[PDB]
Amino acid sequence: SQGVIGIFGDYAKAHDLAVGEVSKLVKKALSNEYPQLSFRYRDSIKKTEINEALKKIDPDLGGTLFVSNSSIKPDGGIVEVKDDYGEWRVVLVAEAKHQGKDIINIRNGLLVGKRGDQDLMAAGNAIERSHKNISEIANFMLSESHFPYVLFLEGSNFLTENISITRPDGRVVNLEYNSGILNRLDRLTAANYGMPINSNLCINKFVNHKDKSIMLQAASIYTQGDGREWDSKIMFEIMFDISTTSLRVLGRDLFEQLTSK
Amino acid sequence: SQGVIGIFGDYAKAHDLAVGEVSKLVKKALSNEYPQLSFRYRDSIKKTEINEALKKIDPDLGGTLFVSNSSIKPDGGIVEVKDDYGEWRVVLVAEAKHQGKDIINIRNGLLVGKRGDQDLMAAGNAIERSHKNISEIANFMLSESHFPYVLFLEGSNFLTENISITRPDGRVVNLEYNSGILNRLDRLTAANYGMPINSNLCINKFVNHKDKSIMLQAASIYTQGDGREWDSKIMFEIMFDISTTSLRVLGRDLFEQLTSK
DNA sequence: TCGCGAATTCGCG
DNA sequence: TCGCGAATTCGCG
Repeated sequence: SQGVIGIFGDYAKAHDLAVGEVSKLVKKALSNEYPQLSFRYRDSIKKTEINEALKKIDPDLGGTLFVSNSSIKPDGGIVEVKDDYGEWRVVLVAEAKHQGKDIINIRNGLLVGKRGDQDLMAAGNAIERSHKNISEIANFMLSESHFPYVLFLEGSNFLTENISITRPDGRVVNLEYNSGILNRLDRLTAANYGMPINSNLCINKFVNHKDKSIMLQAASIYTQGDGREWDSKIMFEIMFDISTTSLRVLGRDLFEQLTSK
Repeated sequence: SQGVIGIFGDYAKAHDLAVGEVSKLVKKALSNEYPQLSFRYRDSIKKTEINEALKKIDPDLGGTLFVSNSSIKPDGGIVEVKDDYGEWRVVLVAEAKHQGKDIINIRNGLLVGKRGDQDLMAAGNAIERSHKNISEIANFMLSESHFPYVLFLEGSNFLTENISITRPDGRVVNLEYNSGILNRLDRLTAANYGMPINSNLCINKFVNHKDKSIMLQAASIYTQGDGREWDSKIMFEIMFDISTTSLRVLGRDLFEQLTSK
């Protein structure tokens, strides 16, 4: 906690702040540590923007739109920095998804399944939707050398450890973390090419195969491994980390703004 | 229709063959036009395979698995070719998704909405799930210079033209193709970087921004623009086209197998 | 067995 | 208004 970061995180903790509201708290923290640079927070990017960024890499890209005022709303919002050339650069994007009511059911006594008999519920695939926004922002940032997209997972479908929950009638039901009846965590790992979860993957890797070279944009996938609620303090700390990492990678475009002024 | 391709497509038409069954019909067609090369059809790729292909590009990739026997099943299956080095190369992957019951409701008389009153139903986002399999196969093929992934869309949520449907009580309800109450087509266009839909995008583009260079893997997104059922003949023709295009891009690795033998 | 997949209705600004 | 988003239950081999 470099100075105020400890003061800020406890404010998050004190209020149980959701993901969008923490991303705002980050904007304030950042502008309280970089008072020369200019930060803003959005709750939306409209497809036209993305398309126009796509077009500027190659003129054959970004030539589709079917709904004119179409947009994407990451429920954590976007935080940006104005660089030396008046352009706005994305420093943080974040999302928070929930899947798996199982721990609630078996924390109580409600049997599930078609015939009201099962302790566990066969996990679904809705979480795969999270791959779209990742592609949009990855396309939006196809000229950047960083990818400050952070996902925050919660629920019985993203366990990293074996947890046992006791129902009102004394019985300890047990969730096995690697059971393909509950765990959907593998449905997400395409997003960071099988690199580590709960990790800051913000700086883009450059790999190859032949006369090739290719940049990979990898989402930072964070999960609460015991099905518990996320602690808004650590959620803040993580987002602060990704965004400061983003500012590192942006350094060359930010020199004049924070050194000359 | 180069010879038998006309005979094959009419067989598809005659039987109203679904997507997986057409992909099989393609395997036969291909092996009937390239009798020296060896083709196979799968209905599954397990995560371990993907991970091992990922690892072979860069040793830091592909190091995650939480459910051991986890897999992806494209409902159109995968078609592959054995190259000169005994390795199996993917020549076709295909998926078929349906969203938007609207044309059925207003082809009949069933009013929808919470209070049984609406002619149209606010479209949902389930179709965004289709972005996961795309990432898996794109990662699987991160060493290839082609991406034979084809999506086939159907329903009132993927209209390209304005269509009017008449309900039993004489009334003509009208679907506007660019209404963001029905059209979800924009939720997919992240998958081919805003390049044209209903197009064969199989050969990978290579773009850049600075001292960079990057390969783009773009899904071929085909839609039935009038909410009608797909004609299994044209569905076959399209898949034949993508896969022959794939064989073009594979040419260098296939020479010995079809020329020496 | 275990594990992948369907796509849906409605709420919210 | 229009348009984006929640994630769920159960079926199938």
